[PDB]
Amino acid sequence: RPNRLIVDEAINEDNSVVSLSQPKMDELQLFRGDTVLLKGKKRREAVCIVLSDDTCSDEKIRMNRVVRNNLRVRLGDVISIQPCPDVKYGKRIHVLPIDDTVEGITGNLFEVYLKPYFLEAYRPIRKGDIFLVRGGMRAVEFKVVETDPSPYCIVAPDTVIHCEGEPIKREDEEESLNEVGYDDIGGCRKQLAQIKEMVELPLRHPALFKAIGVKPPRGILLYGPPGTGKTLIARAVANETGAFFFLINGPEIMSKLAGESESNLRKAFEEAEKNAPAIIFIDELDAIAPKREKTHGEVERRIVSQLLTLMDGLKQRAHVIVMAATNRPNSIDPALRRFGRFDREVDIGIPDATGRLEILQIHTKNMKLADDVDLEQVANETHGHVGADLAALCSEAALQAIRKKMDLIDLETIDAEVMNSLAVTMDDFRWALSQSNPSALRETVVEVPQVTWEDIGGLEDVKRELQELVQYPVEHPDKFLKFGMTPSKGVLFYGPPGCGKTLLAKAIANECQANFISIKGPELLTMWFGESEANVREIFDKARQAAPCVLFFDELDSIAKARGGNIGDGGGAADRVINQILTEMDGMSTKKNVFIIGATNRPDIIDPAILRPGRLDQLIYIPLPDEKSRVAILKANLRKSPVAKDVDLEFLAKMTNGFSGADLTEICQRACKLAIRESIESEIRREPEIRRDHFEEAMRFARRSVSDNDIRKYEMFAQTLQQSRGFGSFRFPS
Amino acid sequence: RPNRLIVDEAINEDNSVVSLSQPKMDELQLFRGDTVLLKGKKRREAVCIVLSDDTCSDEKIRMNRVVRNNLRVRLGDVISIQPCPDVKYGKRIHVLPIDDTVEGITGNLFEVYLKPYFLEAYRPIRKGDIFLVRGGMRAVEFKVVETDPSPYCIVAPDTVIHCEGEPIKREDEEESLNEVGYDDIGGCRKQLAQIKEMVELPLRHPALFKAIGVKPPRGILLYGPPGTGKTLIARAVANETGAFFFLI
Ligand SMILES: Nc1ncnc2c1ncn2[C@@H]1O[C@H](COP(=O)(O)OP(=O)(O)OP(=O)(O)O)[C@@H](O)[C@H]1O
Ligand SMILES: Nc1ncnc2c1ncn2[C@@H]1O[C@H](COP(=O)(O)OP(=O)(O)O)[C@@H](O)[C@H]1O
Ligand SMILES: Nc1ncnc2c1ncn2[C@@H]1O[C@H](COP(=O)(O)OP(=O)(O)O)[C@@H](O)[C@H]1O
Ligand SMILES: [K+]
Ligand SMILES: [K+]
Ligand SMILES: [Mg+2]
Ligand SMILES: [Mg+2]
Repeated sequence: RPNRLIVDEAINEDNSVVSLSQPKMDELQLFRGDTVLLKGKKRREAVCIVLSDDTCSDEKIRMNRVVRNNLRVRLGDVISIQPCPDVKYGKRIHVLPIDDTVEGITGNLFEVYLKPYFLEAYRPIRKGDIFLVRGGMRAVEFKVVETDPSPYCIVAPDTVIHCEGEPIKREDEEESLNEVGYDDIGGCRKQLAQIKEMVELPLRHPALFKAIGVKPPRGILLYGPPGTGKTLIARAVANETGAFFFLINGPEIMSKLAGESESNLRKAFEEAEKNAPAIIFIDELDAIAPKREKTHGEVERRIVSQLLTLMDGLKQRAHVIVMAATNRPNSIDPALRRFGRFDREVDIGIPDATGRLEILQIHTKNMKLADDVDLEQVANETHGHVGADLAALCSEAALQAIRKKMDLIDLETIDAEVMNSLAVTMDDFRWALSQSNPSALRETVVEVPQVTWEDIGGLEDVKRELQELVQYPVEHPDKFLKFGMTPSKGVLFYGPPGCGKTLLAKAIANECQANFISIKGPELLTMWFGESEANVREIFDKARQAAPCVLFFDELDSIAKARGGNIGDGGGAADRVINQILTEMDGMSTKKNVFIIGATNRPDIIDPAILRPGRLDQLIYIPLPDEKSRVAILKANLRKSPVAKDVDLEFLAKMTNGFSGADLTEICQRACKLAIRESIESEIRREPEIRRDHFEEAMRFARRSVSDNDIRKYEMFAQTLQQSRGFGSFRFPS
Repeated sequence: RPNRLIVDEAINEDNSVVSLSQPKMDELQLFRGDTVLLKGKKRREAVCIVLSDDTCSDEKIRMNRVVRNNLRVRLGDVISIQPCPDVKYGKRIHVLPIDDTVEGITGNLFEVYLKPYFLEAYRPIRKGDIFLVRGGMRAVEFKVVETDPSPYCIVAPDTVIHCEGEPIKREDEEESLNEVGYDDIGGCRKQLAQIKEMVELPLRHPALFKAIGVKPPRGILLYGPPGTGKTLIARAVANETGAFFFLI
């Protein structure tokens, strides 16, 4: 039906633009830039202009938070189209701010909020419409009080907008439009989508679970390092679904004697029961319910048991979802993670560069920036930053922007024009990057890598084999069932140092857009020296929760070398950490699409048990890079560096016969550093590109890292493992 | 504007010397050793001689703790210049110590505190000026009670300074001038500068964070081995910014 649509979140941040689809417009006969009168629930309605985009489905309309709240509806609700009958332009339109959103800032609101928002933008306005505008490092809401030319109008440049004063009191059943929402979360698409899925039916459709009886998820546990926005995500979900958000703070619960703690837990659960669909959020769950063995007080044990029995009592269809955030997935009572109490677990995790960019764009939307703030350069060099680190960085830059113009124009309830006249310059961000101190620097990176097959030259057979083991079971799961045969879940790269094993693993992960986890030799040696091989389990857990994933074990022979050679020190090839890796590999399913890649420069000293079937059964030799791979190395290292066009990198890759990838990396690490040095000397004497002479000067110090004997040994190993037997003449008779 | 400056900490420990910059003096037409009448907040004012130094910026004036407290202002505040119209020398100038800063030490204060401080040093004096002097392994404050030749004067060698007795009670809204400050901290430039940065906007500009909404630092943790003056540094920052220091 043309008068029945479903609400979705708007991609853009436009105040009064709704996105639809061309097939929907086909049955509506509407233009690209016309206006319609959308009628919402509770008799309310608004006027908005439509837009065309292909992201939404045929019968889905995208609306932003402010227009969605104007219609008194939420995501997924039913909204008609009802095109507006072309109401003429407005004349006076009186608008006033809301008292709560204007408190603290006073002055003339025309040149700062009203005029820039209404400049060169014909935005429809109704009597009951309230609109939010971002400026002066704030988000302020304005409500229209009256409109002389009919209740509907369209803002014209000559319209004399009036703002007398006396801000209106906040209404009864209208919520703040800038507190929390899905658009306040940065790049948590997978996790936020998971939470939306688990939470949609229990809360948006409560009577369904009083009439069907299927058990919905009752306990969701958000876990991840601190500062990743778990509380923010829970608040956003509760606000968007409209369910009553009850917040339980771990420290606040545990700061109240030995009485009121239990009373407060019980009262929170009863209040959530008495108040319709609700989300109970228990922030810092490990403060309330840690491992009951490590507790050394009776009241703590009673707190944990009371939480357990409250969670068990929330097995009925009371429409109360209990959410909990912890930084300790393994330091909360295991009895909480059982079925019926906290069944679902969501790992928030570190934001990637895209997520960091999204968070930075969210935190800087109200702030007036400059033109030089890239906001993507910082997002690429904020490694190890959780969203809280990024918020701290943004606030630090903004504060230093205020620390440069601090007492020039006095900020004595201060005027709006001076507030709007601020700017943050990119060098402030580059300053804060050196004063950042990321919290999650020492955290396992789980991200789809940016290495593609372009960054790798040659290795055509290796690329083919890798995509046979990874790309086929992922992108063609129809096979491996028709033929009834599981994909191999592991491969062992072997070859000389510096030949692209890491890049091959990253590129195969990126081709399937799979997560990539790298476990380097120092980490295996850390587990071996400290006898903390139990952490191997955790690594595989991270791989399983991040599926599809490539779990890469670089220099898998590190422990074997640390023990000596092939024998080692008296003992055999088995060690505790590689034994744990074997155990964890046997415990995977091949249906998780977790692929293990081990790399070793010394396949001779590797434990043979890891080469057995059901393990890294395929061995791939990664040889010394051929000339095409050398050209790729040179191009990849030289990209991001201004290099002269006359350099014959193809020629450069011809006498680098037995050179490894690290050899050419050092070749530019020297030529390009000579260029830097020449720049500095010429700048000293005076006060653009890596020339051919720089590359000749660097090649004058070119040495092969891997000797001929080592290459001979690698070739011998490859022969004895790949030359097979004399079965090349086999043929079925007739 | 010639009548709008920003306060900074004084490099030297001189009691009544303020440091400025030559470009600032260019628009003021003042000599190297002349006197000016600096007017502070809350209607208070004092008289002081200026000095030239290149460390401060063009529009920054350096003042020490005692003269800054005489103007009822703190670091970074707005102070005008208003050069003094060359008031003649004083005649009697009666000064008396404050009761709290003199308790425990008694006797004649002329040869120990007054005369050495006023010997070969023409220091301007106002009626409301209170000045601190270091001697006898102590730091003692003296407040002027009266001045016969106009409220402003300049101390002359032949001036008969009078100290009768009866020390004045400590006033209501005036703090002790020798408790804690930035000049009581030794060689913590980096750390003290960091703390000043994080603390300046939240405390000196409170209404800014009721009108902008950017999150300022709410928790600062000073850590280091014992005896490094963390409590001293915190007390100094609180005293200099004027915010209420609550000690737990
Ligand atoms: N085939 C290749 N394609 C792209 N880059 C390569 C290739 N071979 C080597 N390199 C270059 O080698 C450098 C790093 O080598 P890499 O980490 O892949 O080696 P490796 O085979 O894992 O050996 P090692 O264990 O000795 O570090 C990078 O500069 C990379 O560009
Ligand atoms: N994913 C995110 N997107 C946007 N902002 C974030 C994100 N994560 C953290 N922040 C910022 O960090 C601040 C604190 O995050 P917080 O909710 O305490 O983390 P957690 O929920 O993991 O304890 C929030 O005010 C928010 O502004
Ligand atoms: N950096 C410093 N500058 C000047 N005096 C100091 C300094 N550090 C310590 N002191 C002297 O040491 C005494 C005790 O220092 P204290 O404040 O207890 O150290 P902390 O603050 O680290 O506990 C103070 O009375 C002070 O006189
Ligand atoms: K929060
Ligand atoms: K102390
Ligand atoms: Mg939390
Ligand atoms: Mg490797």
